[PDB]
Amino acid sequence: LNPESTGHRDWIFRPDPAEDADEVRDPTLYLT
Amino acid sequence: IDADDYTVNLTSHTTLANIPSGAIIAVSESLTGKSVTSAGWVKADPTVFPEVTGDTGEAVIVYKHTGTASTSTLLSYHDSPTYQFVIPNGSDIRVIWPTDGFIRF
Amino acid sequence: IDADDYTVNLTSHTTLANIPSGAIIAVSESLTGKSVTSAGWVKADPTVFPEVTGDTGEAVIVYKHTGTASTSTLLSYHDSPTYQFVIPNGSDIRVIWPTDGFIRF
Repeated sequence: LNPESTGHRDWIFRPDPAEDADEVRDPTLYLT
Repeated sequence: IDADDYTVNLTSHTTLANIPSGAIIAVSESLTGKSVTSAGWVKADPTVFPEVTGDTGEAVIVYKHTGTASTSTLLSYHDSPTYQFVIPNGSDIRVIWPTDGFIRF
Repeated sequence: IDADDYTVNLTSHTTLANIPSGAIIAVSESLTGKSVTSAGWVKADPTVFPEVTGDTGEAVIVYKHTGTASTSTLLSYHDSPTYQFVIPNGSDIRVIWPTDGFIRF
């Protein structure tokens, strides 16, 4: 009925996306 | 920066021209001495704002500089409440970073 | 990538020369449709590894290909809670990225 269907099938691999927090630190002002 | 003009958005403000022309209490020269650690923390040595007049802005901004408002682009915004307690005396005012960094790439 | 041949360390590793050279079940052909968004997401079209044979594989790693393994910088590691592994068997392997982008900047 369908020769091509009797071959291999691809593995589908689905990664979760990569992200990390917006980590940041604040400068301090001084009067002089 | 004066927060009474810049409503705090960095989600759709992206170029220097988006910062209101009335918001710039002070501007300072290029950061003298810089490095990036293996941990991706950017570091720089201290900076000063000259002869500052005006008061009560409550925030600080850092940007990539091209000399022109359309192509200079924003890198961070800061809001620590110690910015409520500078009231410039017509004076030098000085920016001291945390020793270990202030932005991670 | 085979995860028994590579315990990942997101801090100490920097280049393709750090990956234990036997952990590499297959080598990515170069990415295409490489695009970006104002949120800082990178996107690309799905990648195929053709006719793969090897041991069970559990992760994907992305790096800047520069010919010399000692200067090809690592840029991500990926797995999933549910797409936990692949059994190579002479089939093609297709890595299908999340449609809305797969690395944040």
